Amino acid sequence: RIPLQIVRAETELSAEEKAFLNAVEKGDYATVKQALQEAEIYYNVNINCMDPLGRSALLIAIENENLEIMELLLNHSVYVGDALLYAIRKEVVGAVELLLSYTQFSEFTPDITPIMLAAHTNNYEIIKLLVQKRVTIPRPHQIRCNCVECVSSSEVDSLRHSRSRLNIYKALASPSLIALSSEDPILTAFRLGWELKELSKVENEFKAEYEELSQQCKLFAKDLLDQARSSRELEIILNHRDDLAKLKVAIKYHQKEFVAQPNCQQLLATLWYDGFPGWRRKHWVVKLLTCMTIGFLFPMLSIAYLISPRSNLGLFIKKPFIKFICHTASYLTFLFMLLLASQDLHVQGPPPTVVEWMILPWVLGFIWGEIKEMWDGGFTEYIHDWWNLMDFAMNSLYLATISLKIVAYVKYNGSRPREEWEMWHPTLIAEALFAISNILSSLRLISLFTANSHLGPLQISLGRMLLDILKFLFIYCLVLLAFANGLNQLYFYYETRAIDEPNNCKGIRCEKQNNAFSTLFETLQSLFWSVFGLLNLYVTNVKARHEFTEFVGATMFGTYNVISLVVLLNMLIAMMNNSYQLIADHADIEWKFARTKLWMSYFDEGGTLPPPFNIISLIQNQHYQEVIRNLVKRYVAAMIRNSKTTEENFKELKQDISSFRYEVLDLL
Amino acid sequence: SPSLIALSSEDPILTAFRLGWELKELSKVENEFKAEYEELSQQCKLFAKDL
Amino acid sequence: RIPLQIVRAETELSAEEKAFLNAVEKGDYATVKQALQEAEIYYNVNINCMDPLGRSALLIAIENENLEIMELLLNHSVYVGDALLYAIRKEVVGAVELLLSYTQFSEFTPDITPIMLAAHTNNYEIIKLLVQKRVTIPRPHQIRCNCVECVSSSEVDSLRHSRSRLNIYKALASPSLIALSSEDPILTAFRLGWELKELSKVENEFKAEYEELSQQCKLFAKDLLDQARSSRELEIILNHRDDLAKLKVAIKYHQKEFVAQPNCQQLLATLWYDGFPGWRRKHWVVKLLTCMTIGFLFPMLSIAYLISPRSNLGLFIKKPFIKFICHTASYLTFLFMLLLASQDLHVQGPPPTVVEWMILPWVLGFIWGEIKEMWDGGFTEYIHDWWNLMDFAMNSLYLATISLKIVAYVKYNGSRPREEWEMWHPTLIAEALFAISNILSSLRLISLFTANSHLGPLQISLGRMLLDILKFLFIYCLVLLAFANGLNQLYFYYETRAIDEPNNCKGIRCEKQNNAFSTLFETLQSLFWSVFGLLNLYVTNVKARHEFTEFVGATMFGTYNVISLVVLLNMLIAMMNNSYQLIADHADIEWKFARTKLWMSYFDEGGTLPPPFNIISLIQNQHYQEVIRNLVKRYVAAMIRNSKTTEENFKELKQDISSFRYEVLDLL
Ligand SMILES: CC(C)CCC[C@@H](C)[C@H]1CC[C@H]2[C@@H]3CC=C4C[C@@H](OC(=O)CCC(=O)O)CC[C@]4(C)[C@H]3CC[C@]12C
Ligand SMILES: CC(C)CCC[C@@H](C)[C@H]1CC[C@H]2[C@@H]3CC=C4C[C@@H](OC(=O)CCC(=O)O)CC[C@]4(C)[C@H]3CC[C@]12C
Ligand SMILES: Cn1c(=O)n(CCCO)c(=O)c2c1nc(Oc1cccc(Cl)c1)n2Cc1ccc(Cl)cc1
Ligand SMILES: Cn1c(=O)n(CCCO)c(=O)c2c1nc(Oc1cccc(Cl)c1)n2Cc1ccc(Cl)cc1
Ligand SMILES: [Ca+2]
Ligand SMILES: [Ca+2]
Ligand SMILES: [Zn+2]
Ligand SMILES: [Zn+2]
Repeated sequence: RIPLQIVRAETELSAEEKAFLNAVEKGDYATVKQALQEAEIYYNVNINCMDPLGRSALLIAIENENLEIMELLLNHSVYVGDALLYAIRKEVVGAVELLLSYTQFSEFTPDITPIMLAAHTNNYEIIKLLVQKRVTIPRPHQIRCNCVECVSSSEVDSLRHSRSRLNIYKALASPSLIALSSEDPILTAFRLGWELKELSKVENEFKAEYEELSQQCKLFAKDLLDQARSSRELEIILNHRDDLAKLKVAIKYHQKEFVAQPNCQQLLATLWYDGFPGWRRKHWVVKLLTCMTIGFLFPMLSIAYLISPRSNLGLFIKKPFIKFICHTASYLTFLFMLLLASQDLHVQGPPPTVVEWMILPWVLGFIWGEIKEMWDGGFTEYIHDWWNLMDFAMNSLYLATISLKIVAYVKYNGSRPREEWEMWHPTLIAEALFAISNILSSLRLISLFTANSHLGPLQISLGRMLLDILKFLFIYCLVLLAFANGLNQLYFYYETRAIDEPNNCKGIRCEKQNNAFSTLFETLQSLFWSVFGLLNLYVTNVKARHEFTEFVGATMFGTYNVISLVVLLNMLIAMMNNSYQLIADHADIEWKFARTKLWMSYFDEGGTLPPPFNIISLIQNQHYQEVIRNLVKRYVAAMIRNSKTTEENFKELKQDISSFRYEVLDLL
Repeated sequence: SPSLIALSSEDPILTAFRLGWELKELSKVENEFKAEYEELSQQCKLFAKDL
Repeated sequence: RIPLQIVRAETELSAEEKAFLNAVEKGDYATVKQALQEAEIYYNVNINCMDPLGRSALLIAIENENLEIMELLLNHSVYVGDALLYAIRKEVVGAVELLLSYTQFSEFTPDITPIMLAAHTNNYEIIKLLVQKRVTIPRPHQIRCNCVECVSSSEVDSLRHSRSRLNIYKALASPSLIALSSEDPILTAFRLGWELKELSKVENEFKAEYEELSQQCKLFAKDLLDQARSSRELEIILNHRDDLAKLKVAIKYHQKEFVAQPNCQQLLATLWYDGFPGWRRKHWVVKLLTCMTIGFLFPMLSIAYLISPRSNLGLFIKKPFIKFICHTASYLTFLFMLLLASQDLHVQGPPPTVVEWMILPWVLGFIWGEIKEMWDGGFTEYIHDWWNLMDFAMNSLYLATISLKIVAYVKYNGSRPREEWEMWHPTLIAEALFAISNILSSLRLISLFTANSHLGPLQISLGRMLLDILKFLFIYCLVLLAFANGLNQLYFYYETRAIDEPNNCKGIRCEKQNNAFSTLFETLQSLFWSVFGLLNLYVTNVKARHEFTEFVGATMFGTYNVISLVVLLNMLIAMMNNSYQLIADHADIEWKFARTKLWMSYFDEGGTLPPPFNIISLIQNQHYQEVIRNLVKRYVAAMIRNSKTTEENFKELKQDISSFRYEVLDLL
């Protein structure tokens, strides 16, 4: 048997103290009033007594939404400490106003204040009631603040400090508290969400709560935008300056839902097709023919802009869709010339051919455009693209190609056959660099999948799965290096000279593979190519009759195969499946954000000419304020409607019925 | 509206068919509001199936 | 503009007919009574008038659970047609009893009867009330009935006949209607679920409804078993004869949930470990050592059973777990001898060796056991196993091996080297058949994964994914045959003799592959081996300088590769993923059903000795009835509790409040 008793005992209620609490719970006004009047004379009942759940009479009255009994208790001067917090959490309008007009256990932490709790509940009525007075919320310090107060509070009590900061940010991120008491709710939501995301990054713990607060602020901004009812209002909102200034601010703060708003996208599309008014309703063949015709005429449009920008053709290229088509056509012609560039080879450092002479201005235009973007946009914007890295690599490789071509031209004159050229001859290195540059240039077309409806979200999904690929890369590389070390340690004794080989060819790229694991570099390459099955098995064989050594090397190779293919590759497939399922829900919003960035990149005057042709306030604030007031009214009404459209509800219904019953019985 | 088609419509089935077809075409044409037109068309199709 | 009007018009209510209906809806008893009394004198209000929704006054009263107004309307002799059906569907006790004691539009089909609708609602109170009278439900005919009435009804109105049959089976499959008015609820549920599954198979349409009705019956049987509270009751239930007779009947009807009942499994486990009382609580090492010791002593136990079955060792093998261990050990020794059988080869038809002489009695025992199982169990039970197919194949291959060995022994005496033997020499065919038999025998161990907790559900999952594999097999084979036909048609002109080959070797199994597509059989094999990458590319090359033909053949081969690998194999992976996710929820129940079948296979006296040693009522009904009565009471109480633990509820609350309000106002 296990005896069961009360380990942590408390003070039990008296027989009367229990009858009085039961009367309060049942809502019988007459008996509660009689008990209150009798307590003043006889002092037999403690009006502040708790219950087995810790609730006093006032807390019971508040929880039952019994305003009459509550007010009766207040008129008898019962203990009221922290009752306002319970009234605010209960989200009952009557309790606050009643209570507003006037160390025990508490369900609320000491740092909770009435306005902070009201902001936590996100109840517009109670928040407005509290803001009607003079209430304040403490300002949180910097995310990486190092003042004496912050470090002192962190060292004295880290839990209390973290809880207080989280409560403050929960209060500030309240959509209702931003709807009121905020000059610019949209900008406030943007910057508050950004700061909450930064806190989520910094705070390893409480990361989920800061993430959800930031997401809540983002959704509040998106809903405020949703309340717009006319194009005039939407233009006023997006063009406000603290064109499309506020849209640019939203893009800066990574407000993807706000940018992907259907009305925002519709306005951006009307700006995107400046020239064509009816591009929305056209057939596939008509659109394709128009795109082909505009692309084939890109040199004409560029020349017209160069000569006279003010004409039917001079300013026709400044239109965003037309400019995009011209740049894409220019890049396509550049790639076509790159393909044609491989259609006498014994000359050491030959002069550039006609195709190379045509290619050169495109490379110069690419470099000039990159440096112009760096000079104009800035440094942080240039490095935030993450596509400028490939552009920088292409430009550097092209510059190295040109330098090596010049070196080979001015250092060699004779025509020696390539068979006897040096391994590190300048022409060979230049050609290798040019080939790598061609690969990168042709691969640069991936960034244009954003402009397409069918290819955009797919590109987003593949880009976000590249992160899982990168994560798997580390473990694969560790395994690869481990087995490379083992195989090299085992096999480096039997290294053979190239002369001994049947065709004077040494390594794994010969017709008969040999010396697969003789050196660490060759071992790494061999383990790489065994992933694709191009490494033959006999490479695990040695000329000496060391069958144990051969078997051990073969077993190492087989274990590497088993891991890298059976275990690691299937785990990679599983990770990709999970990540793609996770990111399939938000593909459209991310794609629309990326496409908005692409479209806005073509809104600027600078960079109008594609290569190689590039080398040749009070009233506005008042309008914004009135639009914001209308949006806030509409948002508040809509959210109240949505919330209107628990066991405590049934408890309140029972309380109302019982109070009515007791009143009727007393009257009769 | 399924109720507004149940009333004030000579042939509710044909009305639902053609209205759903037109809503699908609008969903194609209207790049934005695509989900709403898709759900309206699906609602008309379900109304025909329930009839 | 689109004019909107009422296409299908109706008869509008009068001003009074609307006020009277509104009074009925609000529950005002006094005004309804006054209107009813005034209608008898003035005949100004039609008491049977409908509303815009088609409901009459009685239907409104029933829908609001207003028994007083309902009874008032009944006392005034209002139209009552089909009101009982609405009362039953509403699941209100008062309406039925009231109505029970006493071609317009209807929400119920003409074939619906009060008892049928009550059974559809599965409401025990109303079903019991209706069964208290003399009510009947029509008997559905055979699933494949061909009588004149069935075909006449099907031809006259297929929709009506199908609807009537489905309604009847919905009525009969009611758990409450089976709890009452059924001699044996468990057997009734088993056979009714089986018949519903058969109907689901036969009825291509309405398949989902019959499937869910069958599943509902299965769950009802499982819940009835769940209500058992002691081992005596469970034994009485499982041992009832219309041992473990009812358990066998459940297994016959594929009642997987009933068999996988935790109490059923616990009883089956206590039977399974007859010898060991405390096998449940033992360490892994102890269990493994005990299993090894029992397995290594299987010949001793078999001999002891053969000599004296009545001894500490004679009857120790009749225990189910011990018998299973002995049979498994016997099969393992047989496989060990098969492995040893490959440790002078020029003799044509040699006498069997010592290992073959030891193998022979095991084969004879296998054949004798198979034919004994066929003779005892029957034919349908033998073919329902689906594992007896592999056993039959093994036995046939072994018999063919023995026949060919005898033929080669009695037809050849000389010792000729194998190099110059005939292609179809009897010894070679016998050896090939024996090797195939060895493969099948070793693969037969898959069926023992059922006995294991970790390997059982995995085997179930793999077996159920074999169905998706089989489905994909048809499309793969169609593609394979198509491309084989194309490649053979293209390449059969350049067929070359084996002499012309460098090593006199023709086909794809040579060191230098040749004639890959010369014949249809070889083309099929080549397309098979290209799936695994073992077909080299140069097989698409011909000696003649027909570069167009070579390119076309290479393109056909490449398209076959693309389909079969990129498209078909990934689609197979996707199908397997979906099927495995689908069947992962029910893996445990299916595994427990399979393991119960395996355990019960070792409960019988027959087949006790493994190879090769096999070749050397009223009171029971009363107890079952009382147990079933207790189970039905408990099940009814539990299901009512579960159901107790809609907008119509709020409508009823409003109706009650309004009726109380009107009564109080009238009284005051
Ligand atoms: C696919 C293989 C054969 C290589 C093809 C090389 C190029 C000819 C292809 C590859 C990617 C294609 C581009 C992919 C993305 C688009 C988006 C597309 O924009 C639209 O979808 C119309 C709606 C809009 O963008 O406003 C314009 C065509 C373009 C630039 C394509 C032009 C032709 C490209 C450059
Ligand atoms: C795995 C490779 C090395 C081939 C092994 C051949 C056999 C030695 C293995 C393969 C499958 C094994 C069997 C798989 C299933 C079981 C279930 C197992 O039963 C239990 O799990 C204990 C609980 C119970 O069954 O009552 C008894 C061992 C046995 C027969 C195993 C015995 C050893 C087997 C036959
Ligand atoms: C990692 N690996 C490997 O490198 N080689 C190459 C060796 C050089 O030829 C294997 O051949 C191999 C293998 N794994 C295997 O199958 C298992 C699966 C589970 C456990 C164990 Cl121990 C083995 N094999 C097959 C094999 C089974 C039994 C025997 Cl006796 C000998 C070979
Ligand atoms: C089905 N198939 C195939 O059988 N062979 C073997 C031919 C015999 O050597 C291919 O080489 C092949 C291929 N598919 C491909 O890539 C696409 C992808 C989409 C559309 C098209 Cl048209 C081609 N290639 C590569 C290739 C691309 C362009 C050119 Cl010009 C020539 C070869
Ligand atoms: Ca750039
Ligand atoms: Ca069998
Ligand atoms: Zn600070
Ligand atoms: Zn019939």
